[PDB]
Amino acid sequence: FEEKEMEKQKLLYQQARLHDRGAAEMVLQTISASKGETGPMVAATLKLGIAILNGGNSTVQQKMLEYLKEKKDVGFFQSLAGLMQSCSVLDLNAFERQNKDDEFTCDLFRFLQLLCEGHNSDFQNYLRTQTGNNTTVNIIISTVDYLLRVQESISDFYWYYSGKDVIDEQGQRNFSKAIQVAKQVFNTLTEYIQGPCTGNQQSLAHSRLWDAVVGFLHVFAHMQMKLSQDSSQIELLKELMDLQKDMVVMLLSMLEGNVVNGTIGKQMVDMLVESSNNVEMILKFFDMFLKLKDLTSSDTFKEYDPDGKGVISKRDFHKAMESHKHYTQSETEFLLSCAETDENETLDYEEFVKREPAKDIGFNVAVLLTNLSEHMPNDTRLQTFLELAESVLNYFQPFLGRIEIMGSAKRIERVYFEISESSRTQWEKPQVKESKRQFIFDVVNEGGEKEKMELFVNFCEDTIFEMQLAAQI
Amino acid sequence: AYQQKLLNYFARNFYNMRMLALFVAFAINFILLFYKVSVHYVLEESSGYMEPTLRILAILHTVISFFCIIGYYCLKVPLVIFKREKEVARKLEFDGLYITEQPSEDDIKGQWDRLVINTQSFPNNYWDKFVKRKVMDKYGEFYGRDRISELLGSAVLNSIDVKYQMWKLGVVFTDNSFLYLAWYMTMSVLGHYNNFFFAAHLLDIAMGFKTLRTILSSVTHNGKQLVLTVGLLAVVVYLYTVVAFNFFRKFYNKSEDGDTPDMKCDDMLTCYMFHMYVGVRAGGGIGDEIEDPAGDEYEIYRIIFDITFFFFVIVILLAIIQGLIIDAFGELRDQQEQVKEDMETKCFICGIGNDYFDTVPHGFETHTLQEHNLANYLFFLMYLINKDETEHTGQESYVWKMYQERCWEFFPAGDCFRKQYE
Amino acid sequence: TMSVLGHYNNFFFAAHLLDIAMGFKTLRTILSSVTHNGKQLVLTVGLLAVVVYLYTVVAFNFFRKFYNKSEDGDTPDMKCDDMLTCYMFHMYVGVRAGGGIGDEIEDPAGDEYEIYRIIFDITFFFFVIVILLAIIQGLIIDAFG
Amino acid sequence: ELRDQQEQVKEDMETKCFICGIGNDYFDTVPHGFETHTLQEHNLANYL
Ligand SMILES: [Zn+2]
Ligand SMILES: [Zn+2]
Repeated sequence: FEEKEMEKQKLLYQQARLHDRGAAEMVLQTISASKGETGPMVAATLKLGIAILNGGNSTVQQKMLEYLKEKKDVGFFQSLAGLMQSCSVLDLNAFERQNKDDEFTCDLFRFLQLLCEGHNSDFQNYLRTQTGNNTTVNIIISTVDYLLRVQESISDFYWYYSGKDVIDEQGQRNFSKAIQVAKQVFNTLTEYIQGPCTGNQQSLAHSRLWDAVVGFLHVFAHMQMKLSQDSSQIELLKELMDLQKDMVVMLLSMLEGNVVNGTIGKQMVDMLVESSNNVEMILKFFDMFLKLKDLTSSDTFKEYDPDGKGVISKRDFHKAMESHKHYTQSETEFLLSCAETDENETLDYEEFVKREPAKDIGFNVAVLLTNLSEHMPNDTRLQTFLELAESVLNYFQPFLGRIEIMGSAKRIERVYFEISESSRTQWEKPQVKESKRQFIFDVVNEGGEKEKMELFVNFCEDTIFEMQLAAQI
Repeated sequence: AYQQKLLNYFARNFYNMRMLALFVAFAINFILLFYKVSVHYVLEESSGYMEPTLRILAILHTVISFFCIIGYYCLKVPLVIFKREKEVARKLEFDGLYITEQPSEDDIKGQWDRLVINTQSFPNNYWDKFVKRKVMDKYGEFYGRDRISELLGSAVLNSIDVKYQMWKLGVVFTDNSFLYLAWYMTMSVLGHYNNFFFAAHLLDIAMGFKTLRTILSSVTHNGKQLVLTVGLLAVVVYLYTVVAFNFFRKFYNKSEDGDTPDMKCDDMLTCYMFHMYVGVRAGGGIGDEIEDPAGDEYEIYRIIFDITFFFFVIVILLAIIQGLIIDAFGELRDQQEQVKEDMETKCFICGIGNDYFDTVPHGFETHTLQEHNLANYLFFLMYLINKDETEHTGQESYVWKMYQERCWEFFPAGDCFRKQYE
Repeated sequence: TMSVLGHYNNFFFAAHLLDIAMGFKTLRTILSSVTHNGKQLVLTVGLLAVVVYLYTVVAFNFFRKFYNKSEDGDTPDMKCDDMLTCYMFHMYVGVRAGGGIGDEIEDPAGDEYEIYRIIFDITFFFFVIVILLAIIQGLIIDAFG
Repeated sequence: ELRDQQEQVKEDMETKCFICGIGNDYFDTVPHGFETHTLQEHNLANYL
């Protein structure tokens, strides 16, 4: 921790070396002059502009906006628009030909991310409308249109491998390269909206994005079903899972500025019926993998293996797992087609549970679905769709935080977060329970109302430090 | 490496180690019950090996009490430090007490901290070593830059910060919880020396159980009132004893008939310490333990001396003093009682109450296990610290900005989610 | 079973009169008042056990001579120094005196331990008789109330 | 009784405002607010 902020200040010091000397503007000017250009010129600018920011340096984020408003340069945004019209798709046509370009584009939007991360709600609104200038250029609309043509291509790459299903290295290296396209650009569309300026939320609500996000689900379903099939396809799967993570990060962030039966919540329920089909996979696909960790180490696989090391045969798996009466036989085949079928028929519990990675994603999905319910209930469109995902939320109700805060909209909203297994477990037992009972009495006995919520964290910071102790013990 | 890792065993096992100390000493009660005289002596009926088990247990129990405190020294002690280094450092920022405010001669707990700030290590266990820099960058433009930087700043024998460690153990000593166990160790030490004082350990039954710490707390609850009250009884009794001295000295005869070397109570020290032994504690007063008045001019005057001593002293002043403990006990349990009510009546955070959430069946339990459920606000606040500020959500980053500011309006006042809506 | 033994021995036969307790509604309550707060009580009485044991040790070590049940010492002078007997002295005598130990013992009359006996005594009287009895007394009454 | 009459007074200064009588609760809506209503708004010495 303490090593990092001093390093963060080293970061910020090397950034300070620059932008105090007007380096901030040189980025902002060069791009503005390079109107439609995606020359190497522009590629060098952005990797500088990223390096100026890198971490949400607000001074720059201030100074970047200063040059835009003072010298009202409508050309800048006009230039950025033309970028995104160009940047890249993946491709499919030349991929046929390469059987016998993104680095600019990734870092384009990482630049744009860092323009906003730190939640500059002034700047995030500035990218909407560009108030002082003459012609408005909505970046946020256009980055959706970039993500839209991202989507269709990501879609198009699946269908080429919808049949072969042992995806080439040229397929992997081309597509994992495309994974980092979208993963980054979703993160913009977080950090455009993540600062909950609802102007930016409504602007994007009526935009096409939903049709992308629908279609990514069509990707993410049908990929994962066949990315599972190999022990070589996992590396791209780890990326595609990780994109699926950051994709749902996005519309969680879209849902945070929500009244209970709010329209932005309506849209999110609207898509889940239009794309009900494919989610049926990924909900089961998690139940394929969440029930898995809860059985293969439960009671009669750690006692049923004669080894103790973690080695069990295929037939030993299929006769025991199917007898547990959790899921059906077509998925036992699916998992055994997924597993390894290793050395003859055997399989390790390690690597087979390593494809545990899905619990990160499906948390957020379960968060999503819970937040849709707890914001927008009493819609059987959702209820039926939710009750299928029951098995998922059953895994995460231990692990999902749920609080209330009054998060600046003067209504109290509800916030979800990740409860760790280590921190949950440490909380209950040792002395912390003896420390809380000690706390709860001290509050009600002598607490003023200002002092009560102030004494709260005064416990909690200790109680952070409790588990920092009691777990290292 | 064997020292640290074994020390990790003690902190895990402290509460069983401390409960076992009560289990052991309870047998030391059972065995000290078997003494007699001859010079001191131990009779062992029904067994011959039980006195060497006292030789076992005395060594056993003491060094257990040594292994508990050295397990306690890393169990809660650093948290105590954590609390104390927290207390200072927020007040260095927000108050600037050693910059500006200079705390009073009372609360040496404040003034104990003057030493530690010059040390290099100062916020060891606070996870925030940047505080010492941040105070320089807040106040050093105003008052002194390198004046405040002057204020702030084999291999084992020269590695440690001495000025820190002197401060630290000072704060360790001022802990009630440590110093109890410290005082518990010293009673164990003297048991290895003399086995008599060894069973005074049984007052772990007081601070052990929660209902018996309260009763001795009930003694010092209202203690500020008590001592002034007992002082009253001191005085009142001294007033009677002077009247007795001047008017009624003859009535005091401890002896038989006067034909014996007639012991009488007229010296003022002895006469005053008569009534605190006799007159306070008689329960019937002086007029139980004295010559009944039988035919004097001062016969009547003795009675009027007496009943007055009995209504004022025995009936009023004892029983008040008696009461003022009981009343404190009655208060104190009632303060315990209300807390248990308060957790069930109102929500701890949003404060609303039981009634609003009984509209939904089984609803107040949901408001206590889903909506607010205290540990989550703990865990959320971990979650803020566990992630980076880049990755924070707009809700989170708000809160984090609330938090670093310490402005606290993020909690639900009363307008929790159910109340906010329909 | 109490009725059975009355056909055997007519003495235990009238222990049936504790039907007056559970019979009437206001007298079941009073014995309920005993065990209402019983979980608290036993821990409290245990306190009094301990405190009294603390005084009895001090008495054992510092003040053994003061105990003489007998007449003058010329009789076969019965004294209380054995620890079993000395501890069961104060629960019989020191708890139940209502005036404390210092009612039923040699009044201190000229020792080095004269003063020290008194300070032993009043402390025994505020802590034990005044506080710890009456609390225990109270804790039933409070339960009854 | 008498201590309870002493007790209630100490409560009454902290519960309600001495002059305007309203109470603690209305001024806890603003943080640190009852102390402001006792040190700025009414603050007995001023009416003196
Ligand atoms: Zn609440
Ligand atoms: Zn007023």
